[PDB]
Amino acid sequence: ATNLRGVMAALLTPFDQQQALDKASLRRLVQFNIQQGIDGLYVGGSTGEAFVQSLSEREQVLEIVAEEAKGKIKLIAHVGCVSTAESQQLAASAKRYGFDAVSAVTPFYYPFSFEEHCDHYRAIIDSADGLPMVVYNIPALSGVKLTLDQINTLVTLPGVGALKQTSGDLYQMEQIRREHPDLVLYNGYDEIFASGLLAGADGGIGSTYNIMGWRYQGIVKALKEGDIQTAQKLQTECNKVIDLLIKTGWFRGLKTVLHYMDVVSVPLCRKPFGPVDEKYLPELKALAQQLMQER
Amino acid sequence: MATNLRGVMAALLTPFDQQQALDKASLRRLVQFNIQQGIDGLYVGGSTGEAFVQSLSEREQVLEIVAEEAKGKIKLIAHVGCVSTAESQQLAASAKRYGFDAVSAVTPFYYPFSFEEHCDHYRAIIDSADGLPMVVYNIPALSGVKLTLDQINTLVTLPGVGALKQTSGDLYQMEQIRREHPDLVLYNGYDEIFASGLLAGADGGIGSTYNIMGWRYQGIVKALKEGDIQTAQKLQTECNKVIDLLIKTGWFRGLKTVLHYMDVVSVPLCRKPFGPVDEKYLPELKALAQQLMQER
Amino acid sequence: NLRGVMAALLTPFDQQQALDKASLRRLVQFNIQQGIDGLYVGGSTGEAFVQSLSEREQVLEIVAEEAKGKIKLIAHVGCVSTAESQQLAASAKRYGFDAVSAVTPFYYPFSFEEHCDHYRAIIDSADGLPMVVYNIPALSGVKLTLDQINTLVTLPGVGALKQTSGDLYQMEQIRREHPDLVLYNGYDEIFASGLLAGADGGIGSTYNIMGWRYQGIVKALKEGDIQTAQKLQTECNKVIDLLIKTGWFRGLKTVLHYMDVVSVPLCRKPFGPVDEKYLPELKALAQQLMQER
Amino acid sequence: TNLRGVMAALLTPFDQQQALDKASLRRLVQFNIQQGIDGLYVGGSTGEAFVQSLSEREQVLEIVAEEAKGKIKLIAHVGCVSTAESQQLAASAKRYGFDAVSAVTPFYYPFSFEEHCDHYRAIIDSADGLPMVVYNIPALSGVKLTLDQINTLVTLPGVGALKQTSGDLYQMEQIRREHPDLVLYNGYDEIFASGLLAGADGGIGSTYNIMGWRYQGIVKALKEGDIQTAQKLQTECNKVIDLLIKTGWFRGLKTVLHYMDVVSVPLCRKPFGPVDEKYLPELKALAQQLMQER
Repeated sequence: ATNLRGVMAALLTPFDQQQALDKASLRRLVQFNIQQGIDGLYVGGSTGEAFVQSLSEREQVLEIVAEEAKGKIKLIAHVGCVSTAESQQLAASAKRYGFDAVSAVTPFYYPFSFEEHCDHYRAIIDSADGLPMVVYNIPALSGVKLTLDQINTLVTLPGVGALKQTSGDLYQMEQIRREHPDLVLYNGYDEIFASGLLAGADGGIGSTYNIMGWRYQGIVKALKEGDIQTAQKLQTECNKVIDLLIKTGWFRGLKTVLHYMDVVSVPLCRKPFGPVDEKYLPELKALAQQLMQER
Repeated sequence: MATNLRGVMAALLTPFDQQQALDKASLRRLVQFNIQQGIDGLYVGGSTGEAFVQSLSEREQVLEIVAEEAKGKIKLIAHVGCVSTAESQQLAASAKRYGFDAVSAVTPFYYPFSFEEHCDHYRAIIDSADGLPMVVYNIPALSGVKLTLDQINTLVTLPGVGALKQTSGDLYQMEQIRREHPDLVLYNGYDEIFASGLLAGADGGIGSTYNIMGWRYQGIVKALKEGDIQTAQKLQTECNKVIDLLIKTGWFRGLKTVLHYMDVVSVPLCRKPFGPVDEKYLPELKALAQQLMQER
Repeated sequence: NLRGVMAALLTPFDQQQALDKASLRRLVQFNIQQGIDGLYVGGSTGEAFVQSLSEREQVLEIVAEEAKGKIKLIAHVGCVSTAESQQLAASAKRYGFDAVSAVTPFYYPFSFEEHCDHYRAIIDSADGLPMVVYNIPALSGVKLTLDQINTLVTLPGVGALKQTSGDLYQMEQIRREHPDLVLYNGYDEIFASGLLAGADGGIGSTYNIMGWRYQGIVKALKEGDIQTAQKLQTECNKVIDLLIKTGWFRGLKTVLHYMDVVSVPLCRKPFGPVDEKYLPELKALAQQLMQER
Repeated sequence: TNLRGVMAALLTPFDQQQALDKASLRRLVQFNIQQGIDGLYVGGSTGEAFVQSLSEREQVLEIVAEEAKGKIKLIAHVGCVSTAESQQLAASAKRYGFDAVSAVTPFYYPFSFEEHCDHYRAIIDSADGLPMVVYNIPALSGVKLTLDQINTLVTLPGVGALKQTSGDLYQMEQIRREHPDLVLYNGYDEIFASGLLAGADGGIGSTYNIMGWRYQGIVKALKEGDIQTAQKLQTECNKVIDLLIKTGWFRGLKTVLHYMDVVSVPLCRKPFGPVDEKYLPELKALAQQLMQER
């Protein structure tokens, strides 16, 4: 494709017993996603446990993923940090590795004015040296609450080519689409994907795509063909899985599923994240069984 | 068709005269106007009818008149909720006396009540509804009451509860609710996400904007049913352009002003502390009324 | 002078949820005898929002008959509706109250301008009685800024502010901006800290059963006796800890019942009854308080 | 001795190149000591730790120890979102001879209370004996703890204090009540006096860097039952805080320290922007006021 629209998986970062990067597992996961027919990969975001990794660690993941999939699927590098300098450094690396775009979550923890938020994005676009920027809006985790006018301004900053809208507000989703007819708009909450597209999103970036991305591709197609029932059924099945992931723990639940699919060696997350309660293993293992059979 | 509450129903506004008193003629005109645009039914005495700046007798008067005007023609849901359980019980008995098809009550507000107290409140009202199904009313934005999914499941399964008015933009919960209750009558409460709400699981809706463009929402239901996503989306977008304006002008007064220009409501005022519409917005409101009448 | 320690009055009901006049009169006399500076009537504590307008007027009238000319009387005439609030303000004037008060209109969103016109209209109907601006975001849902609060307390006819907020930075900012303002601390559980921050008095639910403790804190801080001020606040907080567990208004009514002041300790539905498991503690608290004073 | 007292949350001075300005850092430390401060809280929010690398944080910790170890108490905030990164800093703090360590509840990602407790246990382990100062700050962390959870944290093996950055003075009293011997630091400077009255027996604050003596005075005044004096000092502190909120908190403090000839270049790291020039007159005059008053 010659654009950034599509269904992109937010890549997980496989670790070993020592909580260190499991390269072999990382490669298998990238290849697994490609096999599922995913349009691209969102790397180094929240889902990649980037915020509990160092700059060089995130950089190492970007390089491996590029090697594995550059030129086969689109690659978006989340380079955001609270620090502008650190974010710029990762932006330069992503450019160097040949990614198709960069992305950054609104800097968090410290309260920054909207003007400071804009300058932060501008500085990163600068270090991105040509790669388009995907503004990343996720108030739930960032705590940064933006008005519609602020979102419009951000999406219109020179160099911005897309918005990752991780919000359950579908009134605002529709308002954004109405204001920007050509904007690449990613639905950020998997559990409302179907309704998100109907409201105006023309794609999505999600962590659960890793184990059932074909289902989301299926909803996009179903909607395009006017098959509401199929779209709803697919969304219902995705939410049944989401209910479980919320019970078991999101990232660790996903890594465990990927473990039973023979993709990830050690399904651990980094501390403070704890391990999956062994009582959930049966359901998680059984889920992997279904997903593989469903393929 | 005889008793099912599924459908698209307008949350009725309450027209007042220049003295802030009930304008009976306009109330009757508004009921017929809604009936003429093919609305499935009316939700009476809710937040939209300004029930919370009305006395019990005033709410009963509206209930009775609406009943005389539309009983038998369309479905009628009486919102009898008050903070007080006893007052709610009184309105409930009157709703049954006037011949309404169902009753509804907002989660009692202001004072913090435990979940068990909310359940007993609903049970008491259901008792006084003597047969009329109860429509649970979830609206955290205004009530300040945030229910968990489990609590919502407990409420909708209480004996005598036949529907839920989900006034929430959380479409994940909407789907979870539909998944847990495959037969439940589930009303989308936020007009601005109607199309998406139906897709998530809602099987109908109740809203303030239905008063001036209810046929658009019916069109959306029709479009989705026929797999015409483009039409559904186009209709939702037009509804949202209107909603964009109402939010700027004031919701209830903006709607009344439009109805006024559509020759339905004589005086478009809401009761104080609600102020009047800022004159700078009249041109858009008049243009909208003109646009809607040509469309209808 | 409206400065002082005033009890937010509870409204006693009978077994059938109707007003219990005899207990209402008893409660008013009980407060007077324990030396309260005045009473705040018809507020949240009085269960005003589960009462009709005539019921609220009935309570105001009886209280005036019992306390007028003996202690200060503030009538909370607030309703969502301005017109209803105006009716109560005019009745308060007729009964001879010293002042009126109104919570910021709730449930429906209102612009700040609309809130100001709401207060103006009530002040007018109050026919001369000073207005006590009532700020309680936790329950009302209306969160005002310092600037807005400044505008409200400077409206003509406004004579005090009931600051029911735990933000003591803002309490200090209000005192700094208004040196002569009658500023009532609204959260009993931080009374001592509220005074240090700037409040020059208070209005509270718990004053009905231990008002002398708060009078004791005003006295202790005035004499520079921080040690005593803290002990008293701490004891007040051991009580508040319990009330939060039992249910606030019904817990206070149960205590007053065991003190033979209130005949029936019930609040109106949807408020439920007190869980029998808390009765031993409530009975023990009543005995302790009666022996203390 | 113990950890009770008035501890200034140390700012991190940078040069024109956004890099650590050791000269100004050392000067700020000594400046604080001369004010009569009881200790320093190093590497916290106020020190822009979350826009510094681990190595940069360690460097800061080491220089301060060299300047103050054995002169005043030293607490090292070593908290990061990552447990392992927090432990690295804890081990370093032990190495440089700090009196205690501290960690803000890990943020951004939603962690269960159990994971939070285990997070503190791990850091405490790596602290190798140094007491832990639990850090409660919902406003910035987004983590909301109940009183029961707070009681559990302060009773964890190895915890010796609680940094209470909350305006809830009812909860402050409840904490003191439940833990009569607990070191309790008031976290919001603008309510310092009231926090002490509610139960706090000291505090940690950013504004202490430019007027720590006023806070010590409040302690003295309350201790001597002088209410009006405590109030006037708090009012003076809040007039300052009102201005800092307008100019930007950290940069406003650095700017004041600049006119006091302590910090060479008063800039914070990006995304933080510079101070609006229209405020310089007020900030400069405030510096003068404080210098004379001192």
